[PDB]
Amino acid sequence: DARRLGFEPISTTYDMIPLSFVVGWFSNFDKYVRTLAPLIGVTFETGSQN
Amino acid sequence: PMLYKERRETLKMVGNRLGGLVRVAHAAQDRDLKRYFKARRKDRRKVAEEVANGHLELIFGWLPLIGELEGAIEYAELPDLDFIRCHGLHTLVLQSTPW
Amino acid sequence: SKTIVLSVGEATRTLTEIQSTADRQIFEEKVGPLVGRLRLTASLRQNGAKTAYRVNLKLDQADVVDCSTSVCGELPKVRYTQVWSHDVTIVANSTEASRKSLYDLTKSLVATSQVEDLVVNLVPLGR
Amino acid sequence: SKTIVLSVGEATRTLTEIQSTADRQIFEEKVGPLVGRLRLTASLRQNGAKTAYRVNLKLDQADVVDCSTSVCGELPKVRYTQVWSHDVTIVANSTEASRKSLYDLTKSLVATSQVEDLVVNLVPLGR
Amino acid sequence: SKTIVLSVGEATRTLTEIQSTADRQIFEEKVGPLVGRLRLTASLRQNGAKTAYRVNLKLDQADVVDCSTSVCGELPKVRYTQVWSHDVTIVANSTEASRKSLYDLTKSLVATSQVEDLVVNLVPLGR
Amino acid sequence: SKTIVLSVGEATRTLTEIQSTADRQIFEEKVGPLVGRLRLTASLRQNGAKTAYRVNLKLDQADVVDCSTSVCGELPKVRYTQVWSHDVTIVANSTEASRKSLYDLTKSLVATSQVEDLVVNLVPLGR
Amino acid sequence: LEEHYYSRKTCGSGGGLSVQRTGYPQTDPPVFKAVNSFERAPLIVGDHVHSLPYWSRKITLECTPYPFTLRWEGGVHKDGIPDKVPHPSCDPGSELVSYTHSREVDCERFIGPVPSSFTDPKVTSAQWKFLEDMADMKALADLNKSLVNL
Amino acid sequence: LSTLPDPDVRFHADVGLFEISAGISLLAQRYLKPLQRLLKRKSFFYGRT
Amino acid sequence: RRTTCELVGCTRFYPRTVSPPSGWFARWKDFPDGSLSEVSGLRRTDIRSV
RNA sequence: GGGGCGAAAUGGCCUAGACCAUGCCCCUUGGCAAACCCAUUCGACCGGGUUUGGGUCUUCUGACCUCGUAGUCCGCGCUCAGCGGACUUCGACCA
Repeated sequence: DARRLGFEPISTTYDMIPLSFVVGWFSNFDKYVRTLAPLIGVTFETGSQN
Repeated sequence: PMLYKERRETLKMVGNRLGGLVRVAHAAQDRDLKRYFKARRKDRRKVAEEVANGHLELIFGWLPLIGELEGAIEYAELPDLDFIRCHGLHTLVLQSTPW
Repeated sequence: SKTIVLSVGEATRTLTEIQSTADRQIFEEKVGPLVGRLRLTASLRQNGAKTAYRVNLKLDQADVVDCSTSVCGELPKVRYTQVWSHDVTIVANSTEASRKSLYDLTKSLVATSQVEDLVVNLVPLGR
Repeated sequence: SKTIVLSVGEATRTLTEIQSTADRQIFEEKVGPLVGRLRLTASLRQNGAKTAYRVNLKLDQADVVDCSTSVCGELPKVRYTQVWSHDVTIVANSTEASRKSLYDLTKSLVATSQVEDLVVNLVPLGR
Repeated sequence: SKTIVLSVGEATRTLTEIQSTADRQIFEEKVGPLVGRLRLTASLRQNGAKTAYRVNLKLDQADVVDCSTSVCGELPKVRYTQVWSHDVTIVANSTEASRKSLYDLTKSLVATSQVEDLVVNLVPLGR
Repeated sequence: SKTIVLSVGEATRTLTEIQSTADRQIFEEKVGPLVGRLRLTASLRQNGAKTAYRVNLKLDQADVVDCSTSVCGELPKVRYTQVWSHDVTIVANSTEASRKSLYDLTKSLVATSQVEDLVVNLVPLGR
Repeated sequence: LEEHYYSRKTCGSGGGLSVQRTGYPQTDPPVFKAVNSFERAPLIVGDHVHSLPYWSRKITLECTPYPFTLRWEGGVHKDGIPDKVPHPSCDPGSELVSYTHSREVDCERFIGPVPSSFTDPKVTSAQWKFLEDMADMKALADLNKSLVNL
Repeated sequence: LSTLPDPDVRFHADVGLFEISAGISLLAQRYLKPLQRLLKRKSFFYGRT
Repeated sequence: RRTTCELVGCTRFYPRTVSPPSGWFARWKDFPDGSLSEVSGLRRTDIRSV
């Protein structure tokens, strides 16, 4: 996923609960591992026969 | 799987630091608050701000480490690798004669 | 590989096999940008105790947008995503004539003008 | 896909690869009804600490019956099932001549008339 | 190795690379006596956190004297030493036109007659 | 690179430059096995306050042994190591004729039969 | 270091037992790197009640010593011999080697390296400002409390 | 040899990536759930002060 | 002013599953089981102003 | 049990300072992935036990498969296999 911890510094008033971002980082990191998925690829380069 | 060892390491084995953030939070910024619940209304006019200013400063101090961790996250998705090789041979006896 | 030619009326689109596997066949259309294009997922399996079968066919196509023509910096970004899956549960010991009649009925219902209106004008099917 | 031609004496049967996978190769015979036909399962693996290998070969064939020729209504139903599995435990660092001799001995024991009698007349092998 | 030809007006001098190294390039002029001749030190590096760069160019030339033409016995002895170092601090993300204009301005200031008078007659630059 | 041809009498050996550096030049002979062969280390520097110079020349050659011809398993293993270093301390302001005479005397002392006997029979030089 | 007993029972020609004790020095990694230092700016003025701007940095590391010993034994296998204790008793015809060992450990050496987080932390300007303001507020409040007994 | 025909490469996939999941899940049950439980009550506010 | 940094740890022993022989026999006798040692430490950096 | 702390929540002391009370921070380690065995509707049913799990040659030193980790020159060419390849090191049931 292209989210992985929103980051983005921001500050407001009367709507910012101090400990609201703490759980957010961990939740985003947890949801990021579930989306991870490898994707290997191979192609022929060169060869020869003797 | 041995080709992803270092990547998994730098992905999560170092990410435990992020988990260490919530530890200090749960330990101090919500457990030590047992004093606010016992004070009379005459002290809530001050304790609320006393706690809010202390938590906002901690969040601000947290912010840069989150940036470093995010920068480290991008280091794991760099398409870099090498090449694998193999070889195969076979023989077939043709003829033979004594001497 | 495997090429599929689709006629839209005035042009011909070509889909190429990408991920050749038994339990999951992934066809991808090759026109220009590979990301956010036409993809098709096909799957075939069994069920229960070797009674019938199960066929799944999904077709996805996500639109893309770009601002490099006017704005001086914007990578091609996907917008919405459309999912159109299917489900075929046909038993082996059936009837060829019945299967052909069912396929003809499905083709007629697809080619009819009622489903087109239901798709475009979002009007419930009932003419 | 992958085709295998088997000669029975007067006709030739064709088996087609259906489930192409490394740890499990499933070949199916294509003649008529796909359900209740000839199937072959092949598997190859290692063992212990990179010492030897393990090869498994199973061949199944279930007979079918049908009553639509006389009775009004009866779908093709399977009757019995036969299972003939194998087990090959040959180490890598062996001998080509010894392996060839073992294969020739196995072929001779298969083509001999004693195993045929043991299979047909159910008489214990001992001639 | 690496040769550099310098035109003084009527003769051509040749400087040869002697100490080929990345962080320190030492060019020496080959005419006669190697000790007390023309030497050039070049260095290239970075700075801070990958921001700009740093280039250093020094040119030294020590005069020599000898008395073997008249006096019985005197080895070639160096007299004075001249040091002319440089310092180039140009950032990477700059402008090619601006760099070319700066180089042209530096070349004009070097080729002007004011710096020559400042060097020779030791008169402060101000014409 | 840089090739050096040495004539032993009936065959010609070729040494190739490997580690091209100013303060350390490493030449290695290319014949067969690169490990345990002929190597030459050359170094040139100054001394004190730009008075004289210092040249160092070392020549090493370690013999190798192998048992794969008879014994069924032994990698090429080095035996002994020989070190023959040099030290040249010649001032710049000297004399070309004196240097040529010294080089001729050194060449004569090397080509004489006394040093050969001292090397072979280990007899002290004194004929 | 380790001390072992090689009690081997002889064949039927006697059936005794030879202890044969031998010592074996053993290697181990280096001991924990203890640390203990102290520093302070040069004395400016003798007066300490008022004192002058100074600094002090102390670093200490230590691991409590604790030795312990392990041991184990074992012997060869025979055909249905019911006496395979540390020293086999009976003797059918062949010999039994057996063995008993006991090695000691210095726990001060089997400890990984000190983590890199053991460094001085960084404090920003707003941190110091807020910590100073709250401390001054608490001091002024404590002062106000004292003036209640006028 | 050039232009090799279509290859038949087989990759098992399913690398040891599920291991790191057991760490975040285990640690999440020790400090995150208690934190969410405590924050559910008396969620403090903030003002211009 | 002042800045501190603590550190604490423990130690335990856990023998392998068993000491398998080739064709012999072996057993385990007496292991620590309980706690072993401990590690501590504390840094400090204080600067005083009038 | 073994430790830590006076920090951090407050109370004695409370220019300052260093100690105290409740009081708060950790360990009770953990995981193997495979193959086989029971009584029976005389296997469907969960649960248990045994053999293996980087591996051999003299797994004594030391090497022969494999990789992992680093440092060093590196080819811009010589070799039948060719190739991109060289030398030195530490580790190798898993967190």
